[PDB]
Amino acid sequence: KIHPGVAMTVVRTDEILSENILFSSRASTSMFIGTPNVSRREARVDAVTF
Amino acid sequence: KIHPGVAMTVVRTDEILSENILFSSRASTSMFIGTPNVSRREARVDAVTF
Repeated sequence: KIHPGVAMTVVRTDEILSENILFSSRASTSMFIGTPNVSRREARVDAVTF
Repeated sequence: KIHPGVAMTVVRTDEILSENILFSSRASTSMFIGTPNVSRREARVDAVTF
């Protein structure tokens, strides 16, 4: 327990799982939502996948 | 052509084409015929394989 001639300043990161709050004012963005396309992918005899 | 100390027991399995007869009484198995369905498998540029 002899103190050396230097001084150490120990640095560490700390990962913290926080819980944010999101505000967004009335009519902030504007969405142009279109009618979706449907495409029959799996032409199976057991079950069809659209 | 002098006998060794042992003998042998030669085992062959011999196949036979046999014409069979199958009896099966009426209402043996009940069936459910599903409707047949088509689907393309190998859609080659030369010829589509259904």
